[PDB]
Amino acid sequence: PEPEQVIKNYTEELKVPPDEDCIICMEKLSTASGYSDVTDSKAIGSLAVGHLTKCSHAFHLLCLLAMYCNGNKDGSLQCPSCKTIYGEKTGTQPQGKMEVLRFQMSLPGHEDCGTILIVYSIPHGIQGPEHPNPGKPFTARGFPRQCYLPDNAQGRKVLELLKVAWKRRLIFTVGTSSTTGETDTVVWNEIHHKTEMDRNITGHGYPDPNYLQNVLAELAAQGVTED
Ligand SMILES: [Zn+2]
Ligand SMILES: [Zn+2]
Repeated sequence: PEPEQVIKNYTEELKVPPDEDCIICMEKLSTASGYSDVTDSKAIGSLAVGHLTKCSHAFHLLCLLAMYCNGNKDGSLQCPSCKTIYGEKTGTQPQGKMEVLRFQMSLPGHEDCGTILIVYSIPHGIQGPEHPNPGKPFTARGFPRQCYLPDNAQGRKVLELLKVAWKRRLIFTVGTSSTTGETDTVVWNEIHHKTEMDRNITGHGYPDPNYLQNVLAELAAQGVTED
């Protein structure tokens, strides 16, 4: 869908604008969109105002359009105030593969069950239209990347949700490495994984009693919920 149709699809226009601020541009809703000076459109003027259809938060429609055009344009929208997701949120994960293995040995802190191994393999390539620099190379460092879950009821639920996030292209993105500063490289995208069975190697791994709770919250923040 066209960007302006996304905004209209998920908003109900307000006849008279309230006094409160648009928190995207921090101008009153009754005045022109604060991003009217750098955002052009066809069917959305600088005065148009609406509220999202599920959380009733209100914005200049032209600010919502500018927000949407700064992200990847997959037809989904996320409310900047309450983070409610409209449509199916997807991401810019490059092509690769995701392999799942299991073994009977226990992770530290999960002596009562076996272990799930997830192996992600993403090669280098050419950036697509959704990426920072379309048509330019991107690198991919340190693949295959191996990740571990306990093979209990909660870990198996995380596994199934990770498969959804993978299908929605949400696990990796192309950006700059927080570790090395390198730009235009494949990096993790907001869903943290355990890459060490033993946290003594790097400081991060198992045991970690809060990990499954925390990764479930990260999946949910990206619209990947138990439903
Ligand atoms: Zn605004
Ligand atoms: Zn909202």
